[PDB]
Formats: sequence, structure tokens, C-alpha cells
Amino acid sequence: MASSCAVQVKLELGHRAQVRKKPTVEGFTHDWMVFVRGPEHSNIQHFVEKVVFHLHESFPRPKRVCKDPPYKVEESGYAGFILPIEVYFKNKEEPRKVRFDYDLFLHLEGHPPVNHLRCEKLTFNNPTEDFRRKLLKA
Amino acid sequence: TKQTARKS
Repeated sequence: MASSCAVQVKLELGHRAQVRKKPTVEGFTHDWMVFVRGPEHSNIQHFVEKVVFHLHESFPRPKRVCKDPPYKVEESGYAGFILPIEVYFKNKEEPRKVRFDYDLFLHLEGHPPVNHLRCEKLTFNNPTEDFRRKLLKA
Repeated sequence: TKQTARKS
């Protein structure tokens, strides 16, 4: 064939973290929320099978699986950690997923709450016709 | 630091 193709999609990873007015009965001092979305409320669900948040093993049911948007997790905690996030694609051929190590950090009391955003671009070179159609429907 | 302690 004479044609080649490169499709590029943008994802926004991010988290919010606030010091609680009163710690939970467990001692947890913060409420946080972490998420994967697309920009402009894009419909990434067209090409995203599921999003998996790998919480620290200290949390109950550490493998949090989101098969349908919003792709997010809301918890309380007391300490920052690295949170591996895996985005699975509605694809049959490589790549079938992409992994990002998300820095879930928390700020001390007396400092402002955390609102963090991290932009990531994914580039698919010569996707199949059906993966390509889903990618571009987003 | 502005951050809390961390876990691994």
C-alpha cells in the first residue's frame, strides 16, 4: 500500500488532595481523588476498554477497575505514594495498554490543597482500520 | 517539604 497513518490522542491525568477538617476514625488526614480523562470532555470511552488504578497495598481492594467513565478513584489517606495507572485500549494488536506511574502526593496542613494536572499524548502509528475509527471518534 | 510523608 501507498498510504501510512499516525493518529495522536491526548489524555489528562490528575489528582486533587485536601486536608480534612477532622481526621477519620482510622487516623486518615486527607481526602483525595485521582482521575484519567480526555480534554474538552472528549469521549475517550470510544477507544478505552478500562482504566485500572493500582492503589498502594495498604488500601483495601487495591486494584480499582473503571470500565466506564468517569475513570476516577476517591479515597481518604495519610501519606503520598506512587500509583501505577494502566489504560487498556479497545484494540486487538499492540499496544494493548499504556502505563503511567502517577505521583499521588499530599500537602501538609497549612499549605493550600493540591490540584494537579498532567498531560500525556499517545501516538499510534498505523492502527488497524477499526482501532483507527474508534480513536478518531474521540 | 510541603508534602506529607510517603509510603512504598
